[PDB]
Amino acid sequence: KRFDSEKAGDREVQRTMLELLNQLDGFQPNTQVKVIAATNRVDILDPALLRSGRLDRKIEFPMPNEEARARIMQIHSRKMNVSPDVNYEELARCTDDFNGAQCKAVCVEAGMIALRRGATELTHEDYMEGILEVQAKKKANLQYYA
Amino acid sequence: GFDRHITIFSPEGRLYQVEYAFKAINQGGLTSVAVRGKDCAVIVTQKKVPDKLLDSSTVTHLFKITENIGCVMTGMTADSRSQVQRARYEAANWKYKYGYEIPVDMLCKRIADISQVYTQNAEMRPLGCCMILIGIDEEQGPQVYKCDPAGYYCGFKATAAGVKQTESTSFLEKKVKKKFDWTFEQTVETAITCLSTVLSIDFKPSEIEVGVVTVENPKFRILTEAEIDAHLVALAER
Amino acid sequence: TQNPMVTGTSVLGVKFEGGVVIAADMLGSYGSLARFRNISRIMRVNNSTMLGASGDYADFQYLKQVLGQMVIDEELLGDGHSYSPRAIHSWLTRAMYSRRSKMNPLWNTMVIGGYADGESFLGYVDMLGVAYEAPSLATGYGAYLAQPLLREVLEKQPVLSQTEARDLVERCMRVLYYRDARSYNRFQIATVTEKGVEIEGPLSTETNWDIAH
Amino acid sequence: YSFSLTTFSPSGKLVQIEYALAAVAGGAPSVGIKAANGVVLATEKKQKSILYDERSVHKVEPITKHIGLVYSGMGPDYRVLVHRARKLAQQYYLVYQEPIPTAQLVQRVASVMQEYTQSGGVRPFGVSLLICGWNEGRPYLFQSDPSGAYFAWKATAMGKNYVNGKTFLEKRYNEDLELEDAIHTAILTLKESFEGQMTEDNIEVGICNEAGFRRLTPTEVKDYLAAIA
Amino acid sequence: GYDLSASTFSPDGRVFQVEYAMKAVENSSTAIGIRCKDGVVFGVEKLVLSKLYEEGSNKRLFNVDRHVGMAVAGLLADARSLADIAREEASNFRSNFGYNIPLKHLADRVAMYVHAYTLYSAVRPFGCSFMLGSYSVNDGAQLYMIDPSGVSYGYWGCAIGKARQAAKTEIEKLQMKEMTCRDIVKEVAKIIYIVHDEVKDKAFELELSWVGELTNGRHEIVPKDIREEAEKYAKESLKEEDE
Amino acid sequence: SRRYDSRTTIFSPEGRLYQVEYAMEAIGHAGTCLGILANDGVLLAAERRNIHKLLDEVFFSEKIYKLNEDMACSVAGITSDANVLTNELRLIAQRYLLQYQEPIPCEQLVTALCDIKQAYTQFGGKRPFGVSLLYIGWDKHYGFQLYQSDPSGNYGGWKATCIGNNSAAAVSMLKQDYKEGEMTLKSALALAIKVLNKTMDVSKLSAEKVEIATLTRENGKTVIRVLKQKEVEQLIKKHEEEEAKAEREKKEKE
Amino acid sequence: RNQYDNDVTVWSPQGRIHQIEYAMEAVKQGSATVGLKSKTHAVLVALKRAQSELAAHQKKILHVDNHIGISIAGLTADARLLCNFMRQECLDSRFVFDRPLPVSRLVSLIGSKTQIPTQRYGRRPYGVGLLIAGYDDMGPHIFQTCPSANYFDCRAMSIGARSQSARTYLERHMSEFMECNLNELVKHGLRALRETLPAEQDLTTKNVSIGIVGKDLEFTIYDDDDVSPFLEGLEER
Amino acid sequence: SYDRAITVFSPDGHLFQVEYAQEAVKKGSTAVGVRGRDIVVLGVEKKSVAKLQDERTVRKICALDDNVCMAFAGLTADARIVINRARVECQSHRLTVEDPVTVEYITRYIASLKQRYTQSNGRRPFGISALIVGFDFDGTPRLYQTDPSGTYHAWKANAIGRGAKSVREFLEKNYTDEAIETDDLTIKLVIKALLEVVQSGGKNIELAVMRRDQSLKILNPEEIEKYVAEIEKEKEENE
Amino acid sequence: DRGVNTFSPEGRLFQVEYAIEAIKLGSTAIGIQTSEGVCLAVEKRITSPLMEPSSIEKIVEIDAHIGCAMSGLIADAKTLIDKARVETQNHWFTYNETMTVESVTQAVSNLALQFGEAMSRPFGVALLFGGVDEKGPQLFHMDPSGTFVQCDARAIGSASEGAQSSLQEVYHKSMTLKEAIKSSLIILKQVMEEKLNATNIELATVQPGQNFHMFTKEELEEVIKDI
Repeated sequence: KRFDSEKAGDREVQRTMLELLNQLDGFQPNTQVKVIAATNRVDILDPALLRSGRLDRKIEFPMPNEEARARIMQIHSRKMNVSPDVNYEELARCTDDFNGAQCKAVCVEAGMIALRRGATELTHEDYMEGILEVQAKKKANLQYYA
Repeated sequence: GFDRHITIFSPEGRLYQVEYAFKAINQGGLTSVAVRGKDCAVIVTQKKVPDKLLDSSTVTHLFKITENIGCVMTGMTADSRSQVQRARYEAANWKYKYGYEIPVDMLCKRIADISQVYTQNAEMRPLGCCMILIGIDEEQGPQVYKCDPAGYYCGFKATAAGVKQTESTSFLEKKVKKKFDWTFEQTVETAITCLSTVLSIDFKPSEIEVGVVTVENPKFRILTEAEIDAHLVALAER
Repeated sequence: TQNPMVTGTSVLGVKFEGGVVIAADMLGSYGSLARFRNISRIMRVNNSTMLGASGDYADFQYLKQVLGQMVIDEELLGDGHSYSPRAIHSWLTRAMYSRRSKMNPLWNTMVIGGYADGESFLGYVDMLGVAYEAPSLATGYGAYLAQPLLREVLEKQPVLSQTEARDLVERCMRVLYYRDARSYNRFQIATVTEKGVEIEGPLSTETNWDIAH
Repeated sequence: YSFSLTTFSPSGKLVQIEYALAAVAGGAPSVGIKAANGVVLATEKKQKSILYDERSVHKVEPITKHIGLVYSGMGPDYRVLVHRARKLAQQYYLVYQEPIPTAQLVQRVASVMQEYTQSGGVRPFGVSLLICGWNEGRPYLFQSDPSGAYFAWKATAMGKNYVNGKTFLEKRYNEDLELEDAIHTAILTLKESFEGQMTEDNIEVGICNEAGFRRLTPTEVKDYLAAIA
Repeated sequence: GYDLSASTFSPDGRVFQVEYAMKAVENSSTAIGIRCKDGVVFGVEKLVLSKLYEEGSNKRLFNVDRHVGMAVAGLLADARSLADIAREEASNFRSNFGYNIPLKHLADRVAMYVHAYTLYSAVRPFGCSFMLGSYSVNDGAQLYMIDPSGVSYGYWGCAIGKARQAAKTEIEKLQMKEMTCRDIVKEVAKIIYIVHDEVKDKAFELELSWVGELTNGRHEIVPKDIREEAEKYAKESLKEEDE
Repeated sequence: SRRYDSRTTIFSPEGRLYQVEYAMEAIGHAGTCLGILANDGVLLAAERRNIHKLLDEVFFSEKIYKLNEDMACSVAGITSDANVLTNELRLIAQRYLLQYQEPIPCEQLVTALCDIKQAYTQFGGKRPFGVSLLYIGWDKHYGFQLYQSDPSGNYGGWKATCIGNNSAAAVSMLKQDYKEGEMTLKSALALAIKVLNKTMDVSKLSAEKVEIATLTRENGKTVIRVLKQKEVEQLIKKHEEEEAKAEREKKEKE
Repeated sequence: RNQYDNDVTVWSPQGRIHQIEYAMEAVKQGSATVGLKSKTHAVLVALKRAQSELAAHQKKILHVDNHIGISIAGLTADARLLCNFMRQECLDSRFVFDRPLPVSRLVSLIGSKTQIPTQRYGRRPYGVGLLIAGYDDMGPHIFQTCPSANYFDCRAMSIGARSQSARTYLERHMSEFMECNLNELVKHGLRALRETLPAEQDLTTKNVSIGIVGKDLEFTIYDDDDVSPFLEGLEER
Repeated sequence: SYDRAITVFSPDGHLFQVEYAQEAVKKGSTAVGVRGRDIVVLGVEKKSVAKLQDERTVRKICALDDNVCMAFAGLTADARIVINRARVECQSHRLTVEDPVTVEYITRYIASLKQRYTQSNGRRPFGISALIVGFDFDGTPRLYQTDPSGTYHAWKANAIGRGAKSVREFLEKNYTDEAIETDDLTIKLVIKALLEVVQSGGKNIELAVMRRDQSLKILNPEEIEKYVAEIEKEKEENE
Repeated sequence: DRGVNTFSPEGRLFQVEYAIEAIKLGSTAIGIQTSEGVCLAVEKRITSPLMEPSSIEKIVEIDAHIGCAMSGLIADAKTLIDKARVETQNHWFTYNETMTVESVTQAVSNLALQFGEAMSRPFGVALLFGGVDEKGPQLFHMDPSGTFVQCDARAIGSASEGAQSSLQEVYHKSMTLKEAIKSSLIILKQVMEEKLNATNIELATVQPGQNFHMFTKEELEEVIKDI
């Protein structure tokens, strides 16, 4: 977003953004070139860039639900030597807010965990360990909990 | 250091959270206008019901503080209702304690003092609503007052609140430069046409609320759709 | 309430085999100054419980409001649980014991009637906090000259049929009117059975003054 | 909160009180001049439109039949402080059936300001007060500060151009003035900084003499303005 | 102006933590309420998160009083707290004044409680928005909605939760003011099923209720037969739309 | 866990109380005050920061207050905090008088006020009183006494001391030229005058820029009197004469 | 993330309370327990953990009344405080009304209590999850209370570390539930715990606690040798 | 009603604010304390007493009762608070039980107060260390040292303050029955311990002593000078 | 993080665990329970020869049938000990019987998380309550978390890990109290920072019989000679 400053500002990037704005929707219509942008933070973007006519279909990508997470697990496990006993629904329920890559990382780290021993299997223990090591939960000695 | 809570005095004064309360009042989205004539006081306010699912009878910014005092609220609606309940409680307590109806000036002084306490203390926020009180005083005639979230409560001959506060104030200023001795119909028409001109809208009887107090009938009355339509039709014909 | 001023009078209660029947005058007296002749001193606590007081009517009405609010809250819960007549009896015992202990008595004496789980219940909560469960109860001045009949009939036949309980309560109320200075020739009978609670309006017992002349 | 929001800076200054002083200095001009037989408190009461009924909110308020008070700074803070001053005067009267001395009233208002400087969840009052009084047979003019410090003044000014007003008062002020002459001096000092034609309504003045403090009506202020034009 | 307290105004004069409470509100499944001519009908798209729970294990429809029933959406803990608050408000009103609390007054009181919590920084705004519904012979059928900011507005048909806009369009496609509750129940079931997102949530249960003249101004859960009939109506409507 | 707390009463990485010492240096910036003990009585001089021409004279003092019959104090730092502290001192002294039917000893009153100071420096989040007090009093236990208390709640008994602006230079001078078992009030006044001169060199000690209060005993009563402008002018004139004589002697020797 | 997760009164920009989520995480780290209900019974089975192998395994099943028990997972001190609260509420109900407190209302009281320190500044959620197994006039009841103060009425449930495997087993065998004797019910609970257990370990008397309530059976806790009869019939994976 | 947690654990398990209180202690003037056969001696560094300062009002040694005395090291205001509270508690103990306090009892009370302040809400620790020296009813010398953290130990010889470490090592050496046979020898030991840190003796020294159940007695500067002079004589005899 | 009652993303009060960190800084206490009684031997860290060793009170008597060995912060320990003694005496007064070790340990532990903004921080002390009650000798370990558990043999303090490994290597269920004391002193000497001299350790014993007894210098010297 642009701002008013009396000492310094991001004027060059603002100018480039203005050129992009005019190219998207300005004096000269360009109806043959389609534009798809992608971002992680629309609270940062300038209002003039989100207006309709510049970027009108403002799609929002959600955190995958349980079924979405299971499907991502399967998509990234299709090419591995998958055991026939894998409760991908259990894995999705365990994931609990794994957003994007996180599920692919679960699959990859399950493969790594299998590779330690060396085998052709995951048996939904390698995936359990992969989920454990992708949660990135810092080590603790909380074994004193009831 | 901290323009996050009121009690900091950014280093030239400038109570930024109180200014932000005013900005919230504007952000409410609606506009209200208040005028006073020789014997009458009127408060019109834009009425927006963008659903057709809303009752449209509960969407009202006109409240009856007491039988003889009315008010129009602008800004955050929850804060508006809270301040309206506080005003009603203060009026009832004044009647119980002193034995006569609370004057409009005293009521606005009470609510303004409460808002001043909010701005003085850091725990609270200055609730972002603008109150415009209307009443008939036994000696001062049609008192019209306006309290704001900073604690300012000046009394007005004609004022406005909301997004178009400045334009409404300018229009009422122009009108009151000349022949401010307004009859009941003249002052109602002045308020309605001020709102219409400022909003660049031809008002149906639906999307406005009008509240009136007159010396002959010192009871805050919310004009019905039929009466609002009669006034609007007369305005259009003239 | 250290001073009882507008009070009811005796309240009877008897246990029908498949229910309970309580009776209470419709009189509110000010010590030989019957003022309110149409007050109902029996309330329907819930579908299976009923209350009848024989003391200060203001305190009875306060108990009515609080008990009604509590049962209303239970119904709001909507969890399939209903206050048993025994539960209401215990709550009243505790509340009036607390009032007694703090020396702010609820000047009342309530018969609790109820019928839950095929079992009829009859209790005698009262001012100080003493509670009971008897086949027949008579709160108030009417104990002395109504409990005899109920107790003797029950002892010679523990289980009473519907008409037996009905006319026994009728006779007890008749003798109460005969020999109670603060009685009234119009009362209510509330009967609780498996089909709920039913209050039989303003009944008026017939008398016999042949011995006058 | 219970933790004070006015704390000493690494340089040993209360920046919160300094900022309250800045807020005061940004307020409307006001002048107080004590004559030989009375005191005058004048102030700028300019509104932002003729819509504002300049007869409901009074810039100069009486606190007792011999004490008046004007301010420079925040209007709401002035309102709360004048209410507290009235309550303090009434408490003093009730305890001692005698109108509160001006020195005592300013002392107690200053204590209120100090305890709002020290207390936990609060803000220093953004006003400076200009109490005037006629206790005993002498006139008193006191300036109370957001810091809670009170100074006795022969004549002073506080507001936008308070330094210029104080210089003007030093040049124009003498101990031998008389009330009707000190009123002239006060209105002239206000004119020294007033931006626009000084109408009898956009200015307010209050005198305090043997009869007691009273806020001059717009008619009397008009007559003084005509004599001063 | 940060967003870490409700006592802080944004530079725009916008309390951000209340908006975050509303954001939490529009994450619960859905709750519609339609005010017919002779009653109010509530329906909730109660998402059975797991098959381990029992039907009715997370009731989002509470009986605030004999004649008042609320449907909540958002944080269930906050919703239960607000339900308890409304219950005690109704009880206190009845004990003090001696008659059933008007729905408008109860809604105003609870909304002012919500505002009390959205004012200060020592507490946080409620993370749930609720709808209140009642019917009385002398006051008609009333439906109100109160949000985390404490804004009580009357409605003829309202929707809260995720698909509130879709439910609003579906409700607008009705002549609510002239229908009867016995049919508005079927319409509400249809609206719930239409706005439900099968591919996104899959498992699903419909929790209905009404308060109307047929209930003598008393809030009750819909009888099992009526609920099953309404569910069948919604299923057949979906089948017809697919065909 | 508050973001606005400011943690007034915490310790620092080193055991150094930041708020207390910021108050100390506020005292240092504040106006100068000093006190001198003497076998016949005690005195207390004080620079005046109210030297404005339009500023009226309504009280008998501005830096100096009276606590009870035989005791006065002088404040340096913040005027409002000083006013509240003086009110509390009067309350403490009169409570002791009500309780024991005799005037509070000077050390006892100083200890009470310093207990309040320490309470403010340890409890709560309230900022400390940025005020330093110089007490001059008399009591039947040690006669004339002079005490000096700081914002930290620490007090010390002195024969001669100074607080406020240039207090370090003033105390160094007093250390150089103060005599223990000597220096009656006359020489004490002269010493205070010369110390104030060399402490306020910027201004040549105009009689209106300083206030002197003298506590003495007469016929069993304690008299606390603020020296009038006449007496202050006489003292300043005497010091100027002495300084000129000393300069002439030095030049003649050279 | 970092500025929205220090207080329970701070809403994250996503409409989430990270302190509530963290308390739920504490419950998850707590040890594994499985509650499950039948037509006329309710069984809690808890896998106790030993902090040190010389130390006795921490007990996890607690009485609340003659008809209520709780399996705790999370901060033991908070668990004990909630247990005291349930005990006091049950005693108060049995004092006022000569009846057992309905579990449906005891859990509502717990929910309100645990929600109270979630709106206020400077207070924290009770870092303990509960499986409340009780029996009232409406049959058996299994409830799951969590630090968020949201309580679920579960046909069967599992909480604690690695409780999701028990959840899968219970999902599979709900149909078998509700129509099996008490012995089979306890066997199902033990099977769920064994599912939670790692393949290296197995259930044993020192490791398992079994709370059982039902019609004409006051809540009884079996531990140590009292649990052996239920493990004898249990088969091997 | 401030109600703020002032002292809390650091991630490594330390109470940094009581540690800062201990630093406030270490930056205070040294106070040495020794106990002999029938005398407990308690010296302290005057720490630059001005010619104009009445030495009576500086009281780094205060008598809590007839049989208990307290040497200070830290913040003087906290000194006064703790000493006054200890005196009140000692009188209360005399009330409740018709016996004088024991040095151990008073030390325990001071430690309990320090712990209360270290783990109470809105209260910073007492940045002071104290040396409680006295005699019990049985007539036994006793010396205790209390830290700001509420830990109190019984010692044979302490030195708390700036030169705490150096004086403690010096006392660890050359402290024996032969060196504490007589009251004069014990005073010599204390004065030497003080001299080991205070650059100039006599001026920067203040001794108090307590014989067996008689009273507290503050050695006058002339007596201190005499002791220092004969210490110098003994030193020059050695060399 | 800011506040004493904030949970970590992993599920962690932050203050209980900083208290655990504080415990790991204290002297090493070792408690053993056997059929013949309970032994409690605690290192007594003497920093200077001038410190009276007898004044380091790390083993205390909760009652005639319960002793407590404290590690971590001894002043917080003392507060908890006072609370435990008051609770035991209250229970005796009300019921005319003796607190069970389990009951007294849980009563003390229920005071471990009672801080907020009363206590402002958790107690940074780990306690070993060794007692004898109706069900024989019992040793309970409590930690700042308020979680108490009865152990056959526990070692708290700085050398907790090594001490407990040695306690595993040596301890057996069917041992005598004399050998329990023997092994405890061997382990304490092994983990001792200086030489074990019978004046830098406290030893105590609670038997089904004679009350809680703190070994005198003579008995300590005899045992230390035996090792």
